[PDB]
Amino acid sequence: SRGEYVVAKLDDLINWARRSSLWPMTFGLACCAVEMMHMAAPRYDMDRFGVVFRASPRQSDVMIVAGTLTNKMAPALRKVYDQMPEPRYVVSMGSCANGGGYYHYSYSVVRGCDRIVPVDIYVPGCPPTAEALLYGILQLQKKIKREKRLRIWYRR
Amino acid sequence: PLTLEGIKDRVLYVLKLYDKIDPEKLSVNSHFMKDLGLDSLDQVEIIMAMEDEFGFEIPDIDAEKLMCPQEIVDYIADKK
Amino acid sequence: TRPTVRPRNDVAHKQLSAFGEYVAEILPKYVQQVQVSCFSELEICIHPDGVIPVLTFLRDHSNAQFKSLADLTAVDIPTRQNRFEIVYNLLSLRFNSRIRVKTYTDELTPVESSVSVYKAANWYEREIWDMFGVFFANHPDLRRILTDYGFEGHPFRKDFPLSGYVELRYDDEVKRVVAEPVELAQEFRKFDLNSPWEAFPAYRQPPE
Amino acid sequence: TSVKPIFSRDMNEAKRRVRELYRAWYREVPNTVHLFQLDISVKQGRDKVREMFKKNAHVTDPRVVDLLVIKGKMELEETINVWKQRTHVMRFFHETEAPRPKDFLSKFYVGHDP
Amino acid sequence: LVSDGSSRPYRCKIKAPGFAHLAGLDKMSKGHMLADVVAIIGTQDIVFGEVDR
Amino acid sequence: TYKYVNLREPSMDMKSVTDRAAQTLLWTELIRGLGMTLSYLFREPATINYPFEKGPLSPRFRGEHALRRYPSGEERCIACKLCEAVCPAQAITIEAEPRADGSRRTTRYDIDMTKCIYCGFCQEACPVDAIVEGPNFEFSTETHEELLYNKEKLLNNGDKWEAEIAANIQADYLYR
Amino acid sequence: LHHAVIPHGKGGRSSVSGIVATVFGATGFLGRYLVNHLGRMGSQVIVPYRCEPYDTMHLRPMGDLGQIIFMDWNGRDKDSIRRAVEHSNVVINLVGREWETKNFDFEDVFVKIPQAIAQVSKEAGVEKFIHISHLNADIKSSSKYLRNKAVGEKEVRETFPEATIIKPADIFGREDRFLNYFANIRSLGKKTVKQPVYIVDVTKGIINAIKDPDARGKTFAFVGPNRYLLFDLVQYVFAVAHRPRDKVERIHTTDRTLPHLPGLEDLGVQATPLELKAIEVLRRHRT
Ligand SMILES: NC(=O)C1=CN([C@@H]2O[C@H](COP(=O)(O)OP(=O)(O)OC[C@H]3O[C@@H](n4cnc5c(N)ncnc54)[C@H](OP(=O)(O)O)[C@@H]3O)[C@@H](O)[C@H]2O)C=CC1
Ligand code: SF4
Ligand code: SF4
Ligand code: SF4
Repeated sequence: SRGEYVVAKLDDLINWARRSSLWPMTFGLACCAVEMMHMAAPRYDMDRFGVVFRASPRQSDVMIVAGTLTNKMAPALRKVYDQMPEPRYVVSMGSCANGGGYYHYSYSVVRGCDRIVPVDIYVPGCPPTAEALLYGILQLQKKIKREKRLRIWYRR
Repeated sequence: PLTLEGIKDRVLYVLKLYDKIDPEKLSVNSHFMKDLGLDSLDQVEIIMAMEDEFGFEIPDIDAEKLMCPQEIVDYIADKK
Repeated sequence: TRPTVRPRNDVAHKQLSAFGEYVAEILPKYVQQVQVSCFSELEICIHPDGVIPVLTFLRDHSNAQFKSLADLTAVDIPTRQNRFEIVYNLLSLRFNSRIRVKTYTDELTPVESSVSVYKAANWYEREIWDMFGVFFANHPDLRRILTDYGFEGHPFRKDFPLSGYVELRYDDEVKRVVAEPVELAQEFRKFDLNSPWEAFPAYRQPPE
Repeated sequence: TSVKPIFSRDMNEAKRRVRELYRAWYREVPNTVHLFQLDISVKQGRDKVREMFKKNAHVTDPRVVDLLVIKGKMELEETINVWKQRTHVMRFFHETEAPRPKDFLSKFYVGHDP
Repeated sequence: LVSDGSSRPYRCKIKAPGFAHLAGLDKMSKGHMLADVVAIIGTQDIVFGEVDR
Repeated sequence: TYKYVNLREPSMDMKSVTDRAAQTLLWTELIRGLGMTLSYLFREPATINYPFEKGPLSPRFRGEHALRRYPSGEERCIACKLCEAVCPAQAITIEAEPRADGSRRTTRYDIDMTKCIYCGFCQEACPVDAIVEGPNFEFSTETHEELLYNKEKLLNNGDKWEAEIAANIQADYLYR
Repeated sequence: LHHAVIPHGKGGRSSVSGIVATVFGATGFLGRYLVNHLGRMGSQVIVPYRCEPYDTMHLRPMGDLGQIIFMDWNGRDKDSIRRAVEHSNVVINLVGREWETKNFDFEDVFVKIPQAIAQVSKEAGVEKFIHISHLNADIKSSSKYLRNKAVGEKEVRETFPEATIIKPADIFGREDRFLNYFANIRSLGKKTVKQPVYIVDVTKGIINAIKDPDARGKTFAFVGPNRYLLFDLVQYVFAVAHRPRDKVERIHTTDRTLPHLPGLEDLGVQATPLELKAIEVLRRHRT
């Protein structure tokens, strides 16, 4: 099946192209923002993995929900999420974001962020030490490596 | 063309335009608070609806003290 | 006693005692209590009428400067007919001393809007209006700070429970975020930790 | 037993302020449905406004009526500006049922609420 | 701190310098433009974990 | 004692004012800033090659939430609920039953890794040191179900290694 | 029945309701809204999917913490589908594409798919199997789609006889095919009688029929209140949008009534007409 061979190789090529750079947007409310800045630090690079910190939600590949999400914040967070280009992926960073965390039993704190957006990679820690976030971004890249998108477009 | 019965007729059909009144039932001493079964809520709705229709502000103590459509016409002839 | 215990300085104790006795004897119109703690920080307990004269007297008069204003919190106490407590905190730049102006207040009758004499109390009054319900009379702008807009209930009260009455979630039916009545994921066990046997004999209040 | 009132002496000024606030909310709604781009006609919004006014229609303490005037005026300010977004104005409505009825029988099949 | 005689604090409260600094934003930016407003937000170290209490 | 900045005056000697005007017209200290930045250009970069060179750590890192057990023995825990009492997030959830051996034991021991703020209070509160903040911090969880650990996930997490945790505790049983 | 299957307390968001529902399809439109109403009800929904997990990722978090479950299936193996519906209370068949693929015609999807899954569900022993069809899908001509839906109705009524056959009219919502198709056109003008019905009334009818008892066997048909000309509807679409072969034959066939079998009045829900919800959904015109 030379057509299936071509579709498999071309899907491998375009999924490599997708997982190559993956420039995020740094949403970053509380101290998890400081830790995102500290994995933007000179010791732990991001440019080695093609990752560039960038304040442009009009072109951002993945979105890193980090910090304590509140009721006064969450419509603005999803309104940022909605003006995002449709191939989109979500990293929930931090105990506050991945299930409520320390301010769980509390008004004006959304219990997690599944109540707002879907989540692809949970990375726990408080703050998740930058090596753990970087391993989470590697597992996100390998999630992009396992997609079989064009194969499903073939055999659909 | 500042005719008093023209004011009467235009008040009558904007009360017709108000849909929560049954019937229209134009009178000189109608008293649509208690003789027609309405709240002061609908009273102030009708008063500032007349304000919406043809002009001046018609303040709130006067809205407390109109109570009757012919007296609204006489109040407009007093004020306008 | 001599190690492991913070000593107290009776010089400052006598000085703050004499100063509080001075202030209490020269403003008889609004003073009820001047209490001195063991650690020598003054507390002045005040009827809710002379807020503006006591603050204008305590900003000036050159026997006590106290130009610096800090926090205001009205900590909510039931089993009092007048519940809430306005706690002004005043700091002198020249003297290095701290006086806690506690005036009492109820649920509804306003205290007299200290923003006119201390400009640092603007967001303090707005914030304590949002969180408690202590109204301030003839204040410029009263809005909601540190809550959601559509939220109400004055949540730092004791009648408002720990978990709120709302719970947001996104849904795709109406394509937006909506609020439902609260559904916990765990009970929040409020443990019983009040142990008996009277650890402090010096604070035994006289019973009935 | 001396209490400083907020705004009013007797219920007359209380009624005057609350009907003034209702007049403002009546002339404030179509601006909101034109600005926030809501999804509900003018009649239904005005009916739930008059419903929320008719809900607390039996309170006679003038301090409490003045304080509800202050509450409604704060919400009228924050809705006549563009601060409160689409979520809060839809949150005033209840279209996300919760169809929980007030029978005895349907309250009996879904129990523990007498 | 406000402490009833117990093992629990009855009521804490926090006076925040970021809140006190941000209170005077009008009297810092009465006569400038928006880039200078970003400079004013810079020159007082806001973090808003603390400015919120 | 104080040391305040910016109290001078620009000089009236012609040499000083023409040096300042030369700085103004001639972009001088801008070029000196370029020289400083090129002096940091020619350093060697202090980046660690991440998946091959992992970062430095401590003997007492607070990680993985792995239980321990006795030397050639059974489970170390008791279900004495001290960790659940001290847990500030209240993420610990314990249900105890005793078994046929007579000694007291458990049934259910759940840690909400979502809620866990990673303090060390349950490490320092266990009287037998059963629950230990583990060594490594590599969780990276796709679903939301998998961040809710059972007793068996904790025991497999503590039987995939103890010699690491034993080495850490044998390193620093003297401070805590 | 075992415990933790009965309902508990209030409704939804970890308030455990009664049903355990396995939904086939559930990647597109109506399955998405039905999964949303079952997550509002607070049940456990087994959704299997054959496509890429990005789509079920975008419709993922509508259920609560780990309530809904994702699994895998195909249109070829009975054993994977039997593995999917091993343990379930109810199962709904919502599958079907409105064009032929390279690998599947309208043949064997409406033909092979409900026979196989209804066979293995009857071999599993579940209740209240609810199968969708379209309104007025008879044996007669002009549509392979409609005649294969007639064959599928005959299949689901033939085997597993206590299956709830359900059929709506042309249904519109936020991601409709025909109403957005009328929006995204260019043109021609003809006559046809037709009724639409807004999607939340249909799916509230489905959830009330699936949790209210003893309504099995009796096939249902959902009736909109308006029931007027297609050409007036298309002029209404151009008016609200401010701008003055298989699918076009399937919309120019007809829509006639079958009034013998009931609708929403034996179920107790408001049917919302076109005006309100159509002004709601018709955004995205000029400016
Ligand atoms: N006018 C209307 O819209 C009406 C529609 N209906 C019915 O409602 C249902 C949903 O409508 P619609 O908007 O079109 O949503 P879909 O067409 O997306 O729903 C069909 C489902 O079947 C899946 N599917 C597609 N091809 C195959 C295949 N070859 N084998 C197995 N599964 C397949 C789809 O994608 P995936 O594989 O990703 O799961 C999807 O989950 C349809 O079954 C339709 O017949 C009924 C009456 C009126
Ligand atoms: S998870 Fe921890 S580090 Fe992150 S925002 Fe919350 S408190 Fe800060
Ligand atoms: S403190 Fe230690 S022994 Fe006690 S319940 Fe917790 S892990 Fe078990
Ligand atoms: S580290 Fe803290 S939050 Fe985590 S389980 Fe231990 S005591 Fe609880």
